[PDB]
Amino acid sequence: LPPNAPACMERQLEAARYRSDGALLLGASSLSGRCWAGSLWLFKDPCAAPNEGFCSAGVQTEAGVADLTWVGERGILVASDSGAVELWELDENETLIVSKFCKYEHDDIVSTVSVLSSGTQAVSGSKDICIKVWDLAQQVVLSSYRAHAAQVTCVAASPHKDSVFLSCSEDNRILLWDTRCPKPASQIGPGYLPTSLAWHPQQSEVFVFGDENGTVSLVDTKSVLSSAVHSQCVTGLVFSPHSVPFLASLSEDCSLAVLDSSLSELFRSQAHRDFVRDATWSPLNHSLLTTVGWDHQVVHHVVPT
Amino acid sequence: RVSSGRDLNCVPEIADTLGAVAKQGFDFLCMPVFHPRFKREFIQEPAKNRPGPQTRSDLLLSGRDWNTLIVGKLSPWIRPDSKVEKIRRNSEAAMLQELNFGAYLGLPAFLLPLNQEDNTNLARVLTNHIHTGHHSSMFWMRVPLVAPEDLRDDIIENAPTTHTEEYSGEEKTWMWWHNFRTLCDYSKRIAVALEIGADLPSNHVIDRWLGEPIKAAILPTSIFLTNKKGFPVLSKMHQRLIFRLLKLEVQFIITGTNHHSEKEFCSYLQYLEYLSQNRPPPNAYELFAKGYEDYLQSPLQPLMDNLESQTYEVFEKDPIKYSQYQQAIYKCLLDRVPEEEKDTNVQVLMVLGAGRGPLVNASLRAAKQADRRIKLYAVEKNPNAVVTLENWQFEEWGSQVTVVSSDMREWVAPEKADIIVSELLGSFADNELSPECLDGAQHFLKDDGVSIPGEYTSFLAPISSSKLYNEVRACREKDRDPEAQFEMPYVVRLHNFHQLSAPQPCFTFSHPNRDPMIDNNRYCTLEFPVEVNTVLHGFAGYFETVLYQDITLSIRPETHSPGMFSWFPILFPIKQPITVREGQTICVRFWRCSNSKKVWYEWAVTAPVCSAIHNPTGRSYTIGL
Ligand SMILES: Cn1ncc(-c2ccc3c(=O)[nH]nc(CN)c3c2)c1-c1sc2ccccc2c1C#N
Ligand SMILES: CSC[C@H]1O[C@@H](n2cnc3c(N)ncnc32)[C@H](O)[C@@H]1O
Repeated sequence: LPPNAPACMERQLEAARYRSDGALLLGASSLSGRCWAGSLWLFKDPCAAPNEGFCSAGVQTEAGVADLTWVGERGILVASDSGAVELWELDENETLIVSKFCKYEHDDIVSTVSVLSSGTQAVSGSKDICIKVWDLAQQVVLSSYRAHAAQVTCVAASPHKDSVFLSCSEDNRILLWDTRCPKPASQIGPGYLPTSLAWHPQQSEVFVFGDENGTVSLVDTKSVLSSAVHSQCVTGLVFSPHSVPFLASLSEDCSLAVLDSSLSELFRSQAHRDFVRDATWSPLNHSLLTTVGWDHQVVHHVVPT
Repeated sequence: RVSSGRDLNCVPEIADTLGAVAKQGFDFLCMPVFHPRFKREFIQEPAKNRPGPQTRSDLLLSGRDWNTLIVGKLSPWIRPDSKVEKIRRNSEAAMLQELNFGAYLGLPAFLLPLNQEDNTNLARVLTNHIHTGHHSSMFWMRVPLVAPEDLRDDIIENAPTTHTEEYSGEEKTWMWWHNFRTLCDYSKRIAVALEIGADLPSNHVIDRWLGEPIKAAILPTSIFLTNKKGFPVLSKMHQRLIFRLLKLEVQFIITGTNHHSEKEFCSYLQYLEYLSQNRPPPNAYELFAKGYEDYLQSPLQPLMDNLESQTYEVFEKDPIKYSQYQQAIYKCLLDRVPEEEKDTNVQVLMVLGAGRGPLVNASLRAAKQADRRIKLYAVEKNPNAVVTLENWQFEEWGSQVTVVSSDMREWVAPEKADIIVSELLGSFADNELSPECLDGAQHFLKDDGVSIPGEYTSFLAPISSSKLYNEVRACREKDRDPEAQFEMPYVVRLHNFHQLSAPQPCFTFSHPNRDPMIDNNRYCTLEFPVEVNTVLHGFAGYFETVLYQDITLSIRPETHSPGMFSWFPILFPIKQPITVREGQTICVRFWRCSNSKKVWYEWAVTAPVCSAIHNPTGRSYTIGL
């Protein structure tokens, strides 16, 4: 029950991300009821989540949390229902979560946010169909790009190229970006709408994306392997931190899947009773995999390696 | 005073949000009735069993506030025309759910998007909801002037933007709307919320929406410019489009976030109020015509019907019209009576259809300013108005006026007239049977006599107006042909419409008609060049008349008598809309038909497609003799 921490956490858990030391960051939205807001949480004990009385820090946002990500070790970057991108920062003591800035640069819900290699810039995608590049230090939009023709479902920064990132949209485009190019977007070639994206951690020009029909696909920049992993939308794809990484996939089918190099299934969890929203691998125990969903559960799966 | 609303996609608290939206000066709030990210499953477990509540409570606003302040919004994940079957199913169930909640709440309107070409299944679900009870709610289809694909930044290196003109392609979103409302069978509850972008399309793209049922215009904060002082404003081209929209009295909607953070948010709205206050106030006619806009009226038949008192009043409240009659008479008197005969030559003037006396007084004023002598007869068949004429004649006119209570086709005049003056014209000129009436009176005009008016000509012009088409459609009555409403003309102050070609002359009549073989039947074929893609719904009718020499009356727009209020245009509809492409010719055919008891019109389109002959044998509409 830390100070200025809400006594109640919203039901619909939307994000979960481990940091270096293993503390767990939670993002929650209230998607029904009188008040439609959200909240941010830090659990230095990931087994105590999502219990509010045994958290390390917590704060309320003005609106819901559609996405978030760490910015280093004390920064939290939030995509808000309000159209705004927010940055919060832990205090020196890590007992409060203070707002750093709140800029209303999108004209609709901010659905997806991603921090670039340098850790000083981030990219965001919105239902307003725009993608914006942010200078977190100057708290200003550097660039605003309207490449797509419909909502932007996912943006994902390159692991090691500070000027490269992927995006996908309901216009059925997957775009590879390189801000060094006069026209910085390139279309990566009829299928079903792309819903999720994940760079390979150890391979520069390799990524995976999920579609609205349950398919997971492995793509190279230039010549395709795919598998029906889910019976509904693929909400997210998160590679493990192993030398040869595993691939965790999430779905509105309320199941978690773990796939190998060839997209074959090694694990399957049906613990959730509602949509599975995020998955984050423990930095300490590489076999443990944490998931959160709209059933308000925080599950700790042991993934057989 | 502009009626404006605020568009939000994020409402943490309804009472807080509504209060803030009103303090800024808005009249209503477009907002979601379920959280726009709260995707719901209706078929597969375990997610279909997600415990509730499924959204906010109706008890958070009073019934009046739901009824008047809230416009609902379809959740954006709802995609009934998805290519994924599971998604089409859940979207169908969800769309019925949200729509039925809106109805549950009594919302005055509900917003659904047209953001792609194929909305067949969306239309099917909406049409099903519409046929599930009898409610008055409106559906605003959010459709942009310019599709997002046609305005994206040219920043894809391997998919450049088309820089070549695609006339019809640029009109694609109008086709999104046309097909949707055609599938939904022109429901009256389905209307357009036109969304305006930062760059306007070619003018023809804009004009495509003329005649359509635009109930709202949506202005993103992204399109506003910034003046020196830092306030949001609009380009001169956008201001042009705003003014056109104020003429349609649409509701304006402000969407997006505040990008002029230096100024409070009511800035955007205050600018609209600024544009609204800046425009020519009601200019007599427009001042008076407003209220009658696109209101269908049965054409008067003063021959078969006896007009009421307040109907003559409307005729009389137009001094520019009678001052023209006075000038026509003034000039005629001087051409017929040389100065040297001014005291000996008494001209016999007959007003044929005098009503309550306006021409009689104009005739008296004319003889005074002309310094000539006249002997007046005032002929009126409506005995109710003859009451007015005879109290006038006893109280003021005296013996210089002889009131005659009779039909001018039967009256046995005691002497012949030097001038007959008449006001027997309708909005289509001859549609009250002025030719038949003046032919039957000709026998008592002198051999050199003058008729005022001396000739008249009807005009026609093709028009597009899905709004007016629907208004006619809704004129079905219980005990008659269910398509009779389309086989009859209407007098109407045409407003929300698109004129498709320059009006051209139809039927002309001259008086006196010296011809020995008088036949007032008529057959005319007209060819209208059309330079736009459009839909044909009917023909606007006007007329011009020569009162004498250069003195005229006209409601034909290009020659409209300035300052004259009398006579709205007339509308001839067609049963089925006709598609017309750029560069095609509309050929229409009109007949004027008659027997001993009735006169009527029949009409037909013969290019680019044939319609049915409308009003054959006057089965739906006749004018009584
Ligand atoms: C429906 N109808 N058909 C024909 C008319 C209409 C109008 C105006 C005149 C005129 O100033 N003079 N003579 C006629 C005929 N001879 C006339 C006929 C009308 C009417 S009722 C009316 C009442 C209030 C406002 C407008 C109108 C209006 C028109 N336009
Ligand atoms: C001002 S509208 C025309 C007027 O002419 C009158 N009128 C129309 N037809 C005739 C007719 N045949 N004989 C006499 N008055 C007529 C009508 O009753 C009305 O007052």
